[PDB]
Amino acid sequence: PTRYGTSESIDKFKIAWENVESVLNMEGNDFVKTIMYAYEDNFPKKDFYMM
Amino acid sequence: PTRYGTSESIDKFKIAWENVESVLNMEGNDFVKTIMYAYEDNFPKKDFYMM
Amino acid sequence: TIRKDDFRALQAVLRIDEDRAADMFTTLRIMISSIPAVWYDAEVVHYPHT
Amino acid sequence: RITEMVNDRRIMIQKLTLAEKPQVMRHVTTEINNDLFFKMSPVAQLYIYH
Amino acid sequence: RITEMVNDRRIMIQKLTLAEKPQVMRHVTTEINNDLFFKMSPVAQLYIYH
Amino acid sequence: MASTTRLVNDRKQLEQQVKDDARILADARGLNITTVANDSATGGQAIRNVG
Amino acid sequence: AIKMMQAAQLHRASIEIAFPMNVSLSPEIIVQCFIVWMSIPEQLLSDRSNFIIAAVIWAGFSADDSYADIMRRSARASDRQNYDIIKAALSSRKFKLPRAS
Amino acid sequence: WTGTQNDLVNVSNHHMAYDEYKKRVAELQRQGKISIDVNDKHHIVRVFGDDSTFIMTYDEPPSAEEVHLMCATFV
Repeated sequence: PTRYGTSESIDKFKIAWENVESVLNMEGNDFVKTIMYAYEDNFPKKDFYMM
Repeated sequence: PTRYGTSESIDKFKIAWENVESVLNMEGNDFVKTIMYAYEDNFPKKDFYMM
Repeated sequence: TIRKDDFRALQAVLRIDEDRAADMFTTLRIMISSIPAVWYDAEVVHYPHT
Repeated sequence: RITEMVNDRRIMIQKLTLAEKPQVMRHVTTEINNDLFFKMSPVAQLYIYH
Repeated sequence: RITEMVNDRRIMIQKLTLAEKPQVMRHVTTEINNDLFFKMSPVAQLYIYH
Repeated sequence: MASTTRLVNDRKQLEQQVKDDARILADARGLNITTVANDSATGGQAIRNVG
Repeated sequence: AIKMMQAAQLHRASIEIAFPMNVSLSPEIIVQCFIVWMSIPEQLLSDRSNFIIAAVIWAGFSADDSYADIMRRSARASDRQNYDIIKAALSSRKFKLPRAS
Repeated sequence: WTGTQNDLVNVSNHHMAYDEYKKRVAELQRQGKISIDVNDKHHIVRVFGDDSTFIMTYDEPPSAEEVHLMCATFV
């Protein structure tokens, strides 16, 4: 958490998640991933990154 | 007497009511059948069956 | 103003039939036994859901 | 402040999400309370009639 | 291995052959614990609703 | 009062047993969760401070 | 249906009722409150909603108190306590309502 | 009884059409189109034999293209 800002870290985490999902597992729905994506505006950035 | 008397799931009542419904449609019992199907909401099927 | 007799009709029309009750209970029985129970303590978030 | 304003419990105000609590808005210089309304008594009758 | 399980149903399998025993075949089995998703999370209400 | 007076309960037990063994053997095929989005907005009239 | 199913599980996500705006004691409000009172279980509702429903019900039966005089009981007692008082008043020797539970 | 029958039938299917038009409007509202806060309060249906009319009132008047969207949805 001491390499980027509070938002660049979120973007990097999203990219890493997408890459890992497309690397190992076949394409699906990823219920938890969509749940996190949809309600990301209901949380402040710091606690969203912590979660 | 035994084996599902006064304490059984409401699911089982559909099985019991079938015979009474069949008898109530035997070309000559029409007087009671209309009274039943007209005033159901005041005298529901359960108490009639118990009586 | 409403007449005292207008309530018993209202209660009569709100009754629940036996087959309706059986259909009500089937779904709940198949739902209680599968949903995880560790989330029942969760505090509400996104209030428009309630 | 708005909740303290509207003492009636029938009115209920939209709950605030966690991310929306620290947001910043602009308020008026001085609020309009009964104090200002009390000072229009010499001409209030015309307003009421109209 | 298949015959050993006696969980809920009676599994019956005919004897294969005296010579078809050593035939090889691939069958994968995931080994990852699934108890780390059912922790207490600040977002469980969304899980329940959806 | 003989064995003929135990037919309805016999049918009830048989129905329950058939419902059970029709589901013990049925295959378990899980579906893919979809249609998850943030579509629960709340309307109403604003406050519109006067001054 | 989804909201009611959720409210029966979480122990803290009880339904909150939004009442119509700037209209008080309209004829449809009374009958809708009655339907809610004798058709919706009490444990699935918030204390505030139960109190408002009970107040609307009790306004028309009290000899003296009016709707505003009842809503003014918000102080001097809590929401749940006011709801309990009103419900006990509706199960006396003079009045009897179901209040589905 | 021709007029009575015509007005009974005309006022019947109107309710069933309004019932599902409400669902379609609610669908559009959750997505971004008609927008929230555009909700009718009183709707009155008047029938004179075959001919009929439908009047819906609003607290905040929807803009011009909202009217087109909701009329198309109803029709």
